[PDB]
Amino acid sequence: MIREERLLKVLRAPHVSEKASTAMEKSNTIVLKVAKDATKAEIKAAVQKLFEVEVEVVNTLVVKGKVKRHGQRIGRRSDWKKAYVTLKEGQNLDFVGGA
Amino acid sequence: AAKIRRDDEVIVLTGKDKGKRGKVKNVLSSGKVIVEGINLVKKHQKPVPALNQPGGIVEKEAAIQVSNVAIFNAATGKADRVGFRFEDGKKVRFFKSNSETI
Amino acid sequence: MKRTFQPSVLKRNRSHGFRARMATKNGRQVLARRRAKGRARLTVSK
Amino acid sequence: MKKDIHPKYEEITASCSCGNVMKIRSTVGHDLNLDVCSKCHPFFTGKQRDVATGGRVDRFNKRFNIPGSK
RNA sequence: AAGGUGAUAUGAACCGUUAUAACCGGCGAUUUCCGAAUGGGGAAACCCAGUGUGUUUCGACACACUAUCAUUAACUGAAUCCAUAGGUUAAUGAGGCGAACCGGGGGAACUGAAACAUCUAAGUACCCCGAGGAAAAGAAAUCAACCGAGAUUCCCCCAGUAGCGGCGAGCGAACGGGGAGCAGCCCAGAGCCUGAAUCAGUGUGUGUGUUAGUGGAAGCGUCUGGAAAGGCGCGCGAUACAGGGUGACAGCCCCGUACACAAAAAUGCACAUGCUGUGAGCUCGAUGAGUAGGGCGGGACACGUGGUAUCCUGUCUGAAUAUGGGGGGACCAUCCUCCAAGGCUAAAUACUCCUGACUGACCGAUAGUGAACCAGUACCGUGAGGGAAAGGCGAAAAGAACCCCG
RNA sequence: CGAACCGACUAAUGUUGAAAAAUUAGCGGAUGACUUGUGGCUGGGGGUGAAAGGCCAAUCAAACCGGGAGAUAGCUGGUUC
RNA sequence: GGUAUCAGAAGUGCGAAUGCUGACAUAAGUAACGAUAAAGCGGGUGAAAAGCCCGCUCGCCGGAAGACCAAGGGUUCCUGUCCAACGUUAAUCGGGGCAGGGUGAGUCGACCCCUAAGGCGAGGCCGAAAGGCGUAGUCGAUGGGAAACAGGUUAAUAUUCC
RNA sequence: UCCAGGAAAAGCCUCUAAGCAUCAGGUAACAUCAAAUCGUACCCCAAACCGACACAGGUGGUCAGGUAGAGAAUACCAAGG
Repeated sequence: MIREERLLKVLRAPHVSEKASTAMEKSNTIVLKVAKDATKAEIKAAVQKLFEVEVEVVNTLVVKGKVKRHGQRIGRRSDWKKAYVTLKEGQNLDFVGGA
Repeated sequence: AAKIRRDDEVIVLTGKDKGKRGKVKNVLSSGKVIVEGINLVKKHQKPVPALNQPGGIVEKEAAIQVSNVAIFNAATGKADRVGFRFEDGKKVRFFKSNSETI
Repeated sequence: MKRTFQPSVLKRNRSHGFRARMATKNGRQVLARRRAKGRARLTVSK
Repeated sequence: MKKDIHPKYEEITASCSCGNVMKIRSTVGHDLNLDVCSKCHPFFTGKQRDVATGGRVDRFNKRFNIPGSK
């Protein structure tokens, strides 16, 4: 494929947030703590080879940490990158381990 | 530096208990010598806010400097400040100034 | 009334501070005397 | 500034008056150009006096065999 | 080398005990984005392209190269035959940081003179350029005084003398003497001989340092006390009783300690070497012209034009050329001494961002660094910039289970 | 003529304020040499100025920051058993 | 931990300098609690309610004291919690503390094409050095270039999700 | 209608140059693939911004209901706060 890129680890970690399970109509989607820079296309393909599910579309964004914490008074942000990404209907979680 | 490894049966020196047995210990390179003959009855709170709020008022350690009765074979102390030779490849521990390696 | 300030990032570079410092003998001098002399965490641009 | 063949000057000095002025003096020599080389033909050097008179006892060639070589 | 997974906190999950677990030292591999930042741009850590690539489910991913100058090389190439200007490519190289000492270009004022212009402060502050480990200077157109010394540099004297100076304030030598250090050589050119000494960059080796380390002595008893290193009795080591640490002060408990060993590798300096370039040596030659002087204007010489030698010069002139030319404090004669217009050079001398060891009739938290502590932090400012407060339970966390008021 | 908007003639209050120049009631201009957002350009003996030495970051008969610097102070204060 | 003695060397002796740093007084439990758009009551919760939640009244603003966005801010948003310090009082409450959660785009915006003022600027012209100016050219919006609406939905997103 | 006589460049349309020369390209229809990456929370005439403050001050643009009224005055009200 044109797997030549970084399809290796563009995706990682779920989210099990409040949005989880609440965000399931015609198509369960997802979250994934996707790497800060995985783009949409790469994400679409990430779930292709792995998870073996059919992705319709991707979205993603950023969300930023922020907090003071220090030996006295400094502390800083953290940064992330959410990613909904939709799948389909005719294919459920199937043989897998939810969590 | 300390060389005194585990199971190394030493004796209490310097003070407090003193003249006590104790062996093994749990000293470590730049670490601590639990031994067996150093420990007064202490206490634990209920740190774990959980069902198992325990305690631990029994047993514990009493660091104390590595400066304890050197290993000792016959009487007491008997400094191990000597170095064997042509044995092992890593080390070559010797022993008290009485005999040779032990 | 108008208290002499009024912020505007864009208006904080060539016009003042920021990275523009790297465009003049003195400008670049500032960085040395600033950072080096008395290590500054500095921050200039945000 | 130039007088290429020879060094130049532009060194400062104080121009005293009747006793003293702690002022400053400087910029000297001059310029000119368009010097016909017996070879092909003139590149215009901006020499000056002491530079112009130098191209005489000398050459025009050796007087240039330096602004090239070195 | 028996432990070990950096710290504020364990804990979890673990790696190790024989010899590839840690940990220390050497050489490497990797090393995102920004930053000389260099493919172009840009409010720094972001944005956009060209041209090549591999794997390719064969759109792509990322990767890699592409800044600008300078030297050379080749190819292209205008007005104009030529030729240049210009253009392209390629290999080298530079570029930026950097504490001080050092050379150099530019250069104050407060201040003092009990005012202030000369004069001083001071060629200091500062700003700019450059290079080294030191730099710079350096083998007499030096000085001396009719005797002679013999490159530069740094130290003590000569001397606060001579002299300069609104002869004010103040500035302030040298000859000569005692020392540290101590070497002189190249081109200005041909021939003979002919790769010879001398250096420079490099691969190598040896010495001796730097980067991990190894061995390293000799104490029991009893007393007081929570605790013994302390009291008292006796005993032993000492090329080691520096020091630190250990539950009160220890040579003999631990780290060390004198002393004695040690390096795959990597490098500093030395010597030695090979390679490359250099070019020795003999003969006979050559001997630094817009220069020396000088007129005008200035600056430098302790010397403020003074009678002012000498040095550098902006500006304008301009010679002899070794039976010739400079100097010897206006200047002339005589005598003496030395050859300027070309260049290189170790050492003694200077400085401290940093390195390891060590020392102190140096401080001990209002001291000593601004900072003994997550300090150039918090703060404050548009900014440059300014710039804190803040140490100590105990030997041991044994940091107070549990109970009671709330 | 008169709202917005721009400006500040008068009085009271405030004067350790709500406020390091304002609040309240009046007041002047309000298609113009008008008014305002954004960004840019002029730098200190220098800028800008329908001119008051006005303005140049609560600073202006010569800005702020760092330096020469411990300027100088025939003056004032203080000077320990 | 200290140090007769005799000797040695001083950051050698404070009450003042509108001295410097810190701590604590005084006035004094005094003034003041920030627009004169005043609030009453019944429940709830709670150790406690004038102030918080629920409800009915009442009053205030409405070219706004409403709604949206830019600038600037940089989690202040929503949920749960806790009330030391911070709120000029109390506080069970908050823009406070500690946790979590929360901003989903081919059509909106920035990137991105384009250029303004102006900036930078190969080579180049100047200038003791630093550096000034500027040709090609390259940046620079506050201006010109292409395309979406209406319902619905979340505790909090929305011409982004359906 | 007037005098003070009112950006620029690109996209866009079009015309040709060199070049192409049964080709490529151009226009239209539809089929399909692509449209990346950042921002998006909340305050925003204010308790989240500039004023040291939960400060009677400052801050650009947009929207613009009923009765009355010349009206974005003013008074009482909607939605809302």
